[PDB]
Amino acid sequence: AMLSFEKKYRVRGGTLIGGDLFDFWVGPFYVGFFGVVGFCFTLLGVLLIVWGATIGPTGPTSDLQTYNLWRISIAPPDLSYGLRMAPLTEGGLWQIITICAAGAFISWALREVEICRKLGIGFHVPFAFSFAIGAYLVLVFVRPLLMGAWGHGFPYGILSHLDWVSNVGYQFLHFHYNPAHMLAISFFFTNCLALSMHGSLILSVTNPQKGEPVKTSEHENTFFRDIVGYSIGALAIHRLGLFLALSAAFWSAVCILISGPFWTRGWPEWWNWWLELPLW
Amino acid sequence: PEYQNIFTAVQVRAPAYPGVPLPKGNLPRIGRPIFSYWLGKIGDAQIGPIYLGLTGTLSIFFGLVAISIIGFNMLASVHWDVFQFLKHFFWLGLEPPPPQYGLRIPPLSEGGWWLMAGLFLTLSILLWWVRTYKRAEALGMSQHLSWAFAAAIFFYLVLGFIRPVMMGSWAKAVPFGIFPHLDWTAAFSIRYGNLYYNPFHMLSIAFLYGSALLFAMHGATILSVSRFGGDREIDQITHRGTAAERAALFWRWTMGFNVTMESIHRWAWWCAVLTVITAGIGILLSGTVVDNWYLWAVKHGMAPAYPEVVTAVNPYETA
Amino acid sequence: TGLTDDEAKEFHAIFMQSMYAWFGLVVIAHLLAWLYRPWL
Amino acid sequence: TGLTDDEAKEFHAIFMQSMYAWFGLVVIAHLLAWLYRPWL
Amino acid sequence: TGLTDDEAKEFHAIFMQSMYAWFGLVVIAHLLAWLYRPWL
Amino acid sequence: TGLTDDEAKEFHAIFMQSMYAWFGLVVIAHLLAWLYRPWL
Amino acid sequence: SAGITHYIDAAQITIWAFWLFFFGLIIYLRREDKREGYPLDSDRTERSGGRVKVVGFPDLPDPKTFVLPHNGGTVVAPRVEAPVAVNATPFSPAPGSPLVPNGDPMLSGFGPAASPDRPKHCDLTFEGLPKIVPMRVAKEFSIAEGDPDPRGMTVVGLDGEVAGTVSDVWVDRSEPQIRYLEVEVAANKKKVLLPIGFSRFDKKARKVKVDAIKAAHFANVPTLSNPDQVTLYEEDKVCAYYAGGKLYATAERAGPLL
Amino acid sequence: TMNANLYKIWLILDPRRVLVSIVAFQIVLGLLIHMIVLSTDLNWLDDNIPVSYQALGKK
Amino acid sequence: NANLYKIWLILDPRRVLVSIVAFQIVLGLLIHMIVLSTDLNWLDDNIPVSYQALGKK
Amino acid sequence: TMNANLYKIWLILDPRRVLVSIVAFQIVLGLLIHMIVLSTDLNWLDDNIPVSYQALGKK
Amino acid sequence: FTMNANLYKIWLILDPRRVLVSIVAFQIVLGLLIHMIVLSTDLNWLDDNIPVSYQALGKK
Amino acid sequence: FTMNANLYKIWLILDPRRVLVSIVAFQIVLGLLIHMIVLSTDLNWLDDNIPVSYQALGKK
Amino acid sequence: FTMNANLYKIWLILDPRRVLVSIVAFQIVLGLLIHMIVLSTDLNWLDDNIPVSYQALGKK
Ligand code: BCL
Ligand code: BCL
Ligand code: BCL
Ligand code: BCL
Ligand code: BCL
Ligand code: BCL
Ligand SMILES: CC[C@H]1c2cc3[nH]c4c(c3C)C(=O)[C@H](C(=O)OC)c4c3nc(cc4[nH]c(cc(n2)[C@@H]1C)c(C(C)=O)c4C)[C@@H](C)[C@@H]3CCC(=O)OC/C=C(\C)CCC[C@H](C)CCC[C@H](C)CCCC(C)C
Ligand SMILES: CC[C@H]1c2cc3[nH]c4c(c3C)C(=O)[C@H](C(=O)OC)c4c3nc(cc4[nH]c(cc(n2)[C@@H]1C)c(C(C)=O)c4C)[C@@H](C)[C@@H]3CCC(=O)OC/C=C(\C)CCC[C@H](C)CCC[C@H](C)CCCC(C)C
Ligand SMILES: CC(C)=CCC/C(C)=C/CC/C(C)=C/CC/C(C)=C/CC/C(C)=C/CC/C(C)=C/CC/C(C)=C/CC/C(C)=C/CC1=C(C)C(=O)c2ccccc2C1=O
Ligand SMILES: COC(C)(C)C/C=C/C(C)=C/C=C/C(C)=C/C=C/C(C)=C/C=C\C=C(C)\C=C\C=C(C)\C=C\C=C(C)\C=C\CC(C)(C)OC
Ligand SMILES: [Ca+2]
Ligand SMILES: [Ca+2]
Ligand SMILES: [Ca+2]
Ligand SMILES: [Ca+2]
Ligand SMILES: [Ca+2]
Ligand SMILES: [Fe+3]
Repeated sequence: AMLSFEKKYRVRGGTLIGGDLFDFWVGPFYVGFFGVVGFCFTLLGVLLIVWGATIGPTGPTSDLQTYNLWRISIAPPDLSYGLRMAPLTEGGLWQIITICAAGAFISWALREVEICRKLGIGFHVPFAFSFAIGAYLVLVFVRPLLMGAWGHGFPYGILSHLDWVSNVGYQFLHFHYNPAHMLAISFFFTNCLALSMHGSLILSVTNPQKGEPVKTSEHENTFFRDIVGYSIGALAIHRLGLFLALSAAFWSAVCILISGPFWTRGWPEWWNWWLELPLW
Repeated sequence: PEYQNIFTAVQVRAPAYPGVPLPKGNLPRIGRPIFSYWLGKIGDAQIGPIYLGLTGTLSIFFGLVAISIIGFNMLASVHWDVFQFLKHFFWLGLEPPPPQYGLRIPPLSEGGWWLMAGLFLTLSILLWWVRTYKRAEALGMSQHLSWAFAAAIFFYLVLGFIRPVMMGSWAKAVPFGIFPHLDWTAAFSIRYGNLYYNPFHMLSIAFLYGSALLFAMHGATILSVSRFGGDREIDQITHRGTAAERAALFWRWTMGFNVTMESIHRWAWWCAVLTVITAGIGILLSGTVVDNWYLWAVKHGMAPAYPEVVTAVNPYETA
Repeated sequence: TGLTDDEAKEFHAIFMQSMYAWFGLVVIAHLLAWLYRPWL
Repeated sequence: TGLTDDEAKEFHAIFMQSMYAWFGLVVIAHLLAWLYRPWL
Repeated sequence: TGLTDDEAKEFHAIFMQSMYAWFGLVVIAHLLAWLYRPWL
Repeated sequence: TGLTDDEAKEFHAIFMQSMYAWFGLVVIAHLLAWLYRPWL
Repeated sequence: SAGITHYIDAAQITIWAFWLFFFGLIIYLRREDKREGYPLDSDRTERSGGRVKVVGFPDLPDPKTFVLPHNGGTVVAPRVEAPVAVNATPFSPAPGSPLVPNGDPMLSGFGPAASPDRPKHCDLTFEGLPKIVPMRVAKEFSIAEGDPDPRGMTVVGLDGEVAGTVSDVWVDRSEPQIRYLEVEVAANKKKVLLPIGFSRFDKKARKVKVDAIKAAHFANVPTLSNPDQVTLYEEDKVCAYYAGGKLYATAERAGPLL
Repeated sequence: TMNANLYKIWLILDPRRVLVSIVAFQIVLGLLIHMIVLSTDLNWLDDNIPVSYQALGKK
Repeated sequence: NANLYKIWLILDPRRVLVSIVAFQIVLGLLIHMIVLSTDLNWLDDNIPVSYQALGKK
Repeated sequence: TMNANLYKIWLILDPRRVLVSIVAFQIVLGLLIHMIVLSTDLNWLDDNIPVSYQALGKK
Repeated sequence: FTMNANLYKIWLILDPRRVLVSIVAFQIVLGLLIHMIVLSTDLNWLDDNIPVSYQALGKK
Repeated sequence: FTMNANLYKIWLILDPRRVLVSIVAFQIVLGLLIHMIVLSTDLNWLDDNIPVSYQALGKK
Repeated sequence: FTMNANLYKIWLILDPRRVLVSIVAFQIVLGLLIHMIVLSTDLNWLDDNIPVSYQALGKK
């Protein structure tokens, strides 16, 4: 099927590393050379993981082994097997899944590109997505490497993956003082503010007061030019945004790549270089 | 190799546009608007002018007061010795009243200034929401900021008036300093189970994510199709075009379904509001409700279960 | 502004008074209370 | 600015009456206060 | 700026008498407190 | 720039003078200061 | 939570609450999502998902009435739309197969360079005059004190070789931002609006390279009806062209690399 | 004494802004008064009167 | 008091007005507090009698 | 002394800036006094006398 | 001002408004800055020595 | 002034205004920094020794 | 300045303003930075030792 006006954009080709073969759609999705692969991993994961759900802790029999998202979780191998394929049962499986998921985001990521091409548009989207992609590597790869352990990454638990942070986080006591985590946090906030403004304003100009005209920038560019005094501008908002977020991510990315392989003391301490300044 | 709308390459300028004039009641705007090439190499280089009504001043005033308290008391700490004030800055602060005067007006010393200053960052904050809805519709504008602002301002009160005062504790209310405040969240997680187990937080997260997600997409998307006036959404909302044509289409042949140059801006305003919403939720439950969310969780069949390579002993029992 | 000299004062009085309804309502509230629980 | 000496002057007295009105309304507030519980 | 010499000197004068208005009202202020609660 | 040699001196002279008024004003401040609590 | 029923208390009620009104509001959006572009067109495939409903689970919302600005018709949504043409032939009859841009794609007006027919009325400013205008009427403007003035910069095809130059850089009364540059082409000796969004500045050599369309294509660039102002209709019109270049200007581009 | 001169003010100050805003100013303060008296000064409800509302109720 | 009138020829009266009104609203809300907090908490602490202390008990 | 040549001051300095800047300074400064002083020993509110009317009346 | 007499020139390059106002602030701050840095450790007449009796002796 | 002789050409490449207002701060800051830093540890003449113990002898 | 003979050409590729004022900041920081490092560690000539404590002996 197609959108009211989609029927007129589905050109031929535009693919990246080949794909002029499966260069077609299905439902509302373009396949290509990446919609294809990503799929593979998807089931050889979304389901490969099912095996895990099946297996569980001890075994598929252990009263420990359950089928409640809230609990189900695939655990990485022991730090034992450092940078080596662990026994699926003991770790590998986890690795396997993770193996896939990597590509599934590398495909869909690229697939995005082929699209970005077809629809002869800008590529800000994927490029952005990549960061988000990366932050997933430098948080289950770039780090665990400089820790010589694959099993040294994190789990795949609906909420189980929560603790994994709880710990590695306290491993430095007041993780909160991590310089990055502070900023990286700040962003994931600022973003959730500007956003709660743009997406608001707009939905307040195009659908303004009763019996009123679809307001124009000649308002917007003043809306805040009144409350706060200044207005970043309209084009801008759609900049500051990506900015914030595409940074917040990359930040946090740092945030946990350095926590450990680049710093072992409790963060609170790091903050000492400050104090000790030959001045105060 | 196409000019990816990063920083407005070449700029241009025209006189100070003091916005659309306002009705009978909206006092004169004020300020002699300025320009900054730099600031402007990102957005509307013009600066100001800004409005200032009653709540406008009334609120701003109630603002630079708490600051002049939470600011003062703080400096006092490091015995008016700025040098260290500068040093122990990120550490300093102003704590609330001691568990005794749970709700009673704390003495001029013991956590007093904080309750004082607090209420003045309780009104001015609430008063500034007025400096919105007011200056908002007096622009012929509907209300969606004013709305959200609440959702957020809601959570703020879930960290005070509504809960701290709800448990009789001029302590259960966050401190007043970057680090110490940075500690309150820490302290909290503990005192009561471990937040990672109170859904309404593990929830309010996904949102603080989505926003960190979406307004991060649509920010790009727009840009991607900003050549095709995507940035001009305004009209695209009304008279569509190739912008919302190329855009949404993307997501159509990507994640399948998709929406409109309008809709998106909706989810936007939503995820956002649906954030501080879920925030103040848990924070409200956590306290006068469940006391340990970890127990809650598992007691509901939530909290997971792993093997056991390590366990300890219990003095209170064997001893 | 936005007004003249006549219709203007028409309001001055019109409301001025009303308000006293309050000050008075308030004073009945502040006196009736004082009689009840002595505060100091 | 945006006014002349005429319209201005008038404003000066009219509000001045109400201004001292404060100095008076609040002076009675204190004087009766100092009476109640002497401070310093 | 925005004015000439004439309007300038006139302002300065009245503007002064208003400043000595303070110093005097504040110095007399200090003194009254100085008598009551001696600092130093 | 924006000014010429002629008023260059005039602004120069008016400002220079006052500056020394404070230098004498404060030097004196540090004088009564030393008188009260001697330092170093 | 996955098994069925276990614990029982208060707060756990509420978690159900929000996590209910969510699944409600979720639909609200769904509908609000559908306004324009709906309903769908062909049957090349069916609705992928859990419950394959006729056309979207959330019954299409009702018409919305957009009260345009002064001297402006009124728009609504949804709002049935008149089918368009498809200047292309399906490479394959298979549902979901691509459509080749018959004849010269560069202007065949398809996908990579297709576009809708926005209103043929120059979008105006606050009071009346039209927003996007050339620096002609935009005489009350001035280049950003510092930024090297683009007026006089020779455009240069993505092939490198020159392709006309520039003229007036269409500013805006709404936001002092350049949105277009007049490009007095070389062969046509005409005027082709340059979409800054597609114009890459090279303040080093007075040039302005546009890796979008070959130098020649500046001739096939949709011509402006009037030079003193451009209407929404064409606002999309000029753009969409260069756009195609992204997947046309060279046999290379369009076809895969590996 | 000062009542007569002031009426000329209405022309200079809009009634609606001053009237409806005060409507709130009056409502906001009175809410935050019971808020202060109720919070610290005295709790006329659980204060004096046989607090044994549950001591003689829960029994 | 004589020459004080001329001020209205340069500064917008409405401004100083709304400026003053906001200044006396916070201050008062401040003072009553800055004092009720320390000097004499006339509200709760000394009078009239403890209907709660000598009563509730 | 100073006044005669000081009228020329307003010839470069706007009356508004001085009128606006000074009010802001006198009050914030005034506030940072009783304030920094109040918290100082010569406190007057709850520090000493008059006779502990609170300590006496209360109990 | 044996040498600072030929300075007259400066004013054109140094804008009067920029130099006048801006310096009256640096003073308005440092004023407080000093009194604070000194009031902090050196000696504190406010809580350093008598009269400080009324506070303790005069209190209760 | 081994080099200070031909050094005059300096005004030509360096903006008079930019260099003039810059040292204005660097010196304004460097100096407040130095008195801040020295006064912090080396000799804190403020709360350090004599003449008399305004605090010690006066407070008690 | 032997290089000079062959070194003059450098300035055609390196803008005078870009390298002149640029190094001026470099010299200014490194320097401030060094005293900061040395001083803080090696020997803190300031509060570190001799001639001897003055505030310590005069205080007590
Ligand atoms: C121990 C508890 C500590 C703590 C420990 C940690 C630890 C440990 C870590 C963080 C990390 C982060 N923390 Mg912390 N943190 C604490 C308290 C906080 C608070 C708070 C208010 O209290 C905040 C706001 C934050 C904020 C943050 C972020 C800055 C940061 C990154 C998150 C992220 O988005 O990665 C972005 C991630 C991704 C884009 C990857 C996932 C997306 C992938 C590519 C796609 C998935 C597709 C899917 C499989 C397919 C199916 C389809 C489905 C529909 C989805 N922390 C406490 C004090 N925090 C993490 C970090 O810094 O990461 C860099 C981290 O590792
Ligand atoms: C501290 C020891 C005493 C005490 C001593 C004092 C002293 C001393 C004073 C007060 C004053 C006030 N006290 Mg008391 N007070 C005590 C206990 C209380 C308690 C209590 C619950 O226990 C309360 C609720 C109050 C409440 C009040 C306020 C009614 C009043 C004004 C404050 C103010 O500055 O507003 C800010 C002001 C304004 C918003 C506007 C000013 C009003 C004028 C008259 C209107 C302007 C004219 C305009 C052009 C027309 C439009 C009108 C409106 C703007 C719409 N007091 C204790 C017992 N109180 C002050 C007072 O009563 O002044 C008369 C005062 O001086
Ligand atoms: C503190 C010790 C006493 C006590 C002492 C006092 C004293 C003393 C006073 C009050 C007053 C009030 N008390 Mg009490 N009160 C106590 C216990 C209570 C309890 C309780 C459950 O125990 C309650 C519920 C209340 C509630 C109330 C309010 C009804 C009343 C006004 C408050 C207010 O801000 O109005 C907000 C006000 C306004 C909006 C403005 C005026 C109303 C106008 C006319 C309506 C708007 C008109 C507009 C132009 C038209 C548009 C319509 C809509 C507004 C849009 N008190 C205890 C027992 N209380 C005050 C009072 O009742 O005065 C009469 C008062 O002076
Ligand atoms: C600390 C020991 C003493 C004490 C000693 C002193 C001393 C000593 C002084 C004060 C002074 C003041 N004290 Mg005290 N004070 C005490 C306890 C108190 C308490 C209390 C609750 O216990 C209170 C509320 C106050 C409150 C006050 C203020 C009313 C007053 C001025 C401060 C200021 O910054 O002016 C700053 C001024 C301004 C912002 C305005 C600018 C002035 C010019 C001249 C007017 C503007 C002109 C304009 C263009 C015309 C338009 C007119 C209108 C603005 C519309 N004090 C204790 C008991 N107090 C000061 C004072 O009142 O001096 C007279 C003072 O010198
Ligand atoms: C340290 C122990 C001593 C003490 C020792 C000293 C010493 C030593 C000095 C002071 C000085 C000052 N002290 Mg002390 N001081 C003590 C206790 C106090 C207390 C107190 C409550 O206990 C107070 C309130 C003060 C207050 C003051 C200030 C009056 C004064 C200058 C401040 C300033 O920087 O403005 C700064 C300047 C400006 C804003 C502008 C520059 C001034 C120019 C000349 C004219 C303005 C021109 C303008 C362009 C024209 C337009 C006019 C208007 C701006 C519109 N001291 C204790 C008892 N104090 C200083 C002083 O007063 O010197 C005379 C000083 O040297
Ligand atoms: C560490 C143990 C010693 C010590 C050892 C050293 C040593 C060793 C050295 C210094 C140096 C310096 N030390 Mg030491 N120093 C000590 C204690 C101190 C104390 C102290 C309070 O105790 C202080 C305040 C200082 C301060 C200083 C600076 C004066 C000085 C240079 C800084 C610089 O990098 O220039 C920054 C540079 C620039 C801004 C520009 C580059 C210079 C060019 C050539 C001129 C500019 C040309 C321009 C284009 C023309 C326009 C002219 C104007 C700019 C308009 N030292 C202790 C006792 N110190 C350095 C020094 O003085 O070298 C001479 C040095 O080598
Ligand atoms: C700052 C960057 C923000 C961001 C951006 C972002 N996300 C994006 C994009 C962008 C720009 C897309 O373009 C893409 C998208 O939606 O394209 C249409 C996407 C996307 N962001 C997604 C998720 C996501 N993003 C997140 C965050 C963020 N994304 C950041 C906040 C988060 C979290 C936790 O914060 C999540 C969960 C996806 C919905 C989508 C990418 C979908 C995709 O490529 O899926 C491929 C694979 C499958 C559909 C099948 C899965 C099979 C695998 C083998 C299993 C993997 C298991 C997994 C590792 C374990 C998970 C368990 C946990 C609970 C522990
Ligand atoms: C999901 C909801 C998100 C959100 C939403 C949100 N925030 C909002 C809004 C909304 C909808 C507004 O409408 C409002 C806003 O910006 O309105 C224009 C706002 C706002 N969100 C703000 C902050 C904020 N929001 C945050 C978060 C969030 N807000 C959530 C992520 C956070 C955090 C903790 O991450 C912060 C810090 C403010 C910028 C603004 C509300 C401002 C307000 O109420 O101001 C009252 C007045 C004052 C504080 C007076 C200021 C005094 C002077 C003007 C300044 C002088 C200098 C200063 C004192 C420095 C000290 C110097 C001394 C030497 C003197
Ligand atoms: C027992 C049991 C049931 C077992 C299960 C067994 C099963 C089902 C096995 C199969 C497993 C498999 C293969 C699963 C995969 C199935 C597939 C393909 C699922 C789809 C995957 C996918 C990525 C879905 C989307 C994920 C979601 C919903 C993410 C939410 C993030 C979010 C809020 C996105 C917003 C989406 C929207 C509205 C996009 C539209 C949109 C955006 C974002 C603009 O910016 C924009 C700008 C200008 C104009 C228009 C637009 C516009 O329309
Ligand atoms: C000396 O100071 C000078 C002069 C140098 C000026 C400088 C000032 C500076 C630098 C100030 C800096 C301030 C900073 C850094 C502040 C930081 C604050 C932070 C990080 C705060 C973080 C969280 C704060 C929270 C959550 C606050 C919540 C407050 C609440 C909920 C208050 C509620 C008040 C209520 C409900 C009051 C009700 C009235 C009563 C009490 C009467 O009801 C009974
Ligand atoms: Ca604390
Ligand atoms: Ca009392
Ligand atoms: Ca006293
Ligand atoms: Ca003393
Ligand atoms: Ca000394
Ligand atoms: Fe948008």
